[PDB]
Amino acid sequence: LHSKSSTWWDEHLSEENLSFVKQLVSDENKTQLTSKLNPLKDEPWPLHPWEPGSFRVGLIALKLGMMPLWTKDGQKHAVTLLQVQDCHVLKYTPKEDHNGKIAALTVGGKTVSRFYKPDSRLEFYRDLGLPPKQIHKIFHVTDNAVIKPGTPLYAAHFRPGQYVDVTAKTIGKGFQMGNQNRTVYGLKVWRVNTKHNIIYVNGSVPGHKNCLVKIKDSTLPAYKDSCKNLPFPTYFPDGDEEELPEDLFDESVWQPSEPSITFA
Amino acid sequence: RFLSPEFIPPRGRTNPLKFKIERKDMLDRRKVLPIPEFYVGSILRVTTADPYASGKTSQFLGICIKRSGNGLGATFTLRNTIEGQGVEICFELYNPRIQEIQVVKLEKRLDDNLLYLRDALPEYSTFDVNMKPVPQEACQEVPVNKLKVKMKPKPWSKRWERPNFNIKGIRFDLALTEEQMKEAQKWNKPWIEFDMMREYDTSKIEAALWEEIEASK
Amino acid sequence: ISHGRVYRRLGLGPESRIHLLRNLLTGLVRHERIEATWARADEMRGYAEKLIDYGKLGDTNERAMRMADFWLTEKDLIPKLFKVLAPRFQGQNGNYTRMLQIPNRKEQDRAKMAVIEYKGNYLPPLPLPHRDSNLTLLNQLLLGLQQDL
Amino acid sequence: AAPKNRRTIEVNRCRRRNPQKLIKIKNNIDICPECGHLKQKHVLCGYCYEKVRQETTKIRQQIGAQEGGPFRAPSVETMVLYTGEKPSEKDQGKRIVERNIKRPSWFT
Amino acid sequence: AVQKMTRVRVVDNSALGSTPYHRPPRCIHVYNKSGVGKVGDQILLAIRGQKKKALIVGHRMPGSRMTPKFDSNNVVLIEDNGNPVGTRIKIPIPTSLRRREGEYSKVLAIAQNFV
Ligand SMILES: [Zn+2]
Repeated sequence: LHSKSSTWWDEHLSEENLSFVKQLVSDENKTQLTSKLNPLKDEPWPLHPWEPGSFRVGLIALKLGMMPLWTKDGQKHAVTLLQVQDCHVLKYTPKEDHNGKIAALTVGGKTVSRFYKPDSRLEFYRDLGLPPKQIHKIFHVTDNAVIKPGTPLYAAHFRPGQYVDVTAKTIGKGFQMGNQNRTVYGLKVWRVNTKHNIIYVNGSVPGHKNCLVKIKDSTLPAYKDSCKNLPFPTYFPDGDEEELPEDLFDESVWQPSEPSITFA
Repeated sequence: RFLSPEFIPPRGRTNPLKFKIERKDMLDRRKVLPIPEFYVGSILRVTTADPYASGKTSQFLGICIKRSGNGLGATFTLRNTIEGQGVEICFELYNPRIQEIQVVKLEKRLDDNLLYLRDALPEYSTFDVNMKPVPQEACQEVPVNKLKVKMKPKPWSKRWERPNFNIKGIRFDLALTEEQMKEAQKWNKPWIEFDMMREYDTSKIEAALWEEIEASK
Repeated sequence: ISHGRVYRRLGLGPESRIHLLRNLLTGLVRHERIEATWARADEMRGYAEKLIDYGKLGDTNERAMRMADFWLTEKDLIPKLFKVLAPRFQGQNGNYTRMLQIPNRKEQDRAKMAVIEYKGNYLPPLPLPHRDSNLTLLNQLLLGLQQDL
Repeated sequence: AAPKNRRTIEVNRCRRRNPQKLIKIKNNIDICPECGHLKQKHVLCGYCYEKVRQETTKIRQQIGAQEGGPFRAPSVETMVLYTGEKPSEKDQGKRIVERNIKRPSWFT
Repeated sequence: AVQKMTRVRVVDNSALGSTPYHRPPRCIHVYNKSGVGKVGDQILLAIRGQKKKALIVGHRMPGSRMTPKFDSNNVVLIEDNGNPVGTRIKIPIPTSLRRREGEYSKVLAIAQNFV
């Protein structure tokens, strides 16, 4: 019959070729990621100084889980684990073309397979030179803080002691609900792991484990200007001005292997 | 080879990396504070820093009745009767405010949980806080106490007679007739002993953990 | 509402499910190839794989003997498991059972049908699907890419 | 509560002829190379399976006669042999089923 | 968790509490914004046909980690003027009452045994 038929990527792939295809995809993903490792060496856009009222870009992270944390005062605080995976700038929107108030930047993370994705999504990512990402989110960023597309973003952008805001889809409870975006405000950051790009955030985060979340600077009036003492555009490992410790701790946080706390 | 319960991770979708990082921190803390091997039914004395007091430590002695938690958040509970009042205190193994842990008497009890001791006679739960440590053999199995405790009147916190509890240290015969046991046995659910859906295999995980713990040492 | 569920509800109760699963397991061992509903076949596939492990554990194991007796109503099968099934699968580390989809029954209920069998059996081979050959044009084009690489 | 008025055929016709209520076409139809008959991509062939299932009964029927009684499952491995095939040394110590028909081409 | 009802033991030497009575003293409210009464929460205890304020020092509800779980509900009577009705306390009293928000110095001074 001269009619449409259902097809999948594995329909016409032989076992020997199928194994080769799997290896090739890993190689292609690795090559694309390595090419984008150095943003500063890729004709970076001009760097501007920080001034009051500037807004930095946010990151997308995966909800690893929760664990207990102890402070030097002996208090126990439960903390949630967020992992930033393959965070890259994808599309910059001019201030006029998106919103006169502020410009916006699109950031995607958590690379996904190319087998079951639309050609249009692949075509856009092919131009950007990066593998497709699970989720696209838009961040409001001031003109001075704009970053060229394709710049890798790392968990080191945020620092211990900084309050942050996380928004994620709430768990769906079925017909009775849920599956709606919600935001939690005023969550402090206790520690960041550079090697695994893991950020420790105070409190609970809406959504199920292994769920992507959006991380951005706290918008509360008290923390109006916290980026002055932080990497203003972002943290660039490419510069490598001073290699950061693998694990970053807050002053109040009691590090493991420290002497037992005595309430003297 | 005694693998402490907390090191064994629980089944789930959580990333194994968290356990690896947690174990590394746990092992580092173990160097700072030595965690002796103990089992439910062992009498322990634990030294902890007092927040209310200034520069004064606290030591509480009691029989270990329950072990719960995993990873750095693992906790253990030891029970004792002080001034005629039964008291149970839960101690977190890796809390920085626990100065020292002493196993006064290393031993095991018939059951892995001793919550039924609340329903037992006070003498089975009474222990001298100042009792000195008893001799123990490192290269041996911990002594297993096979004494069967006597229960108080029938109203109890839990229906220990039910087969699900499967308590082997209770003198049910003295307080319960065989007919009453049969009524409790009505909840036998015999297929549960043969059910493979409630079984979790950690043999490979337990073996792998042993080398990792020793390597850090 | 079936989020996070790891057990199917079959029969008239949990005991019936075990008995129904017990009957299915006993029949499968006797014949080594049984056709049943896909939902039930999927549930029982895990049980069959674990049973082979019990046979591998050894005849002298008291738990295996108790497990074998309970699951296998017909006692003639107990020697077979330790002396037929277990020896056969010694080389294999798993995947003892093969489950495939069968056309739905034309019995006015249109139940989803599947066949579960023990691998390595003496029964005639099932009509398994065969992957496309490398001689195909697309595969040959990929072969040229492989040679270049 | 009963209907306040008769429902018009035009209103009824639209409800039953709405695309949601119409029968949808299927694009997963496939051909069986073995029998040359139709099949679904996720469904096996039936014309050849008819031979396999019936052959199993014939093999099973031979097995049933040989056993001759219930609860006679052997503790030793079993093998099936067709006319023109002779047992080998490896076949020793295994239940042997003899089939009058020659070895089927599909069966190996 | 001293909720409504919750038969309690009067740990005091007060005449009403000390004297045995056929009806147990009962607690059907709490002097707190919430209805649940825990250690350090004031209450009013009906003793010997009279109503006297009492301070909770122990409860049988499971507690937080690093704390001792009591097996009996113990209370201490407090006068209207704020001084304890009884001049001595027999059962061990947790020392957390000192740091707890409120006026607990008078009661703690009257507490012989601390755990
Ligand atoms: Zn065919």
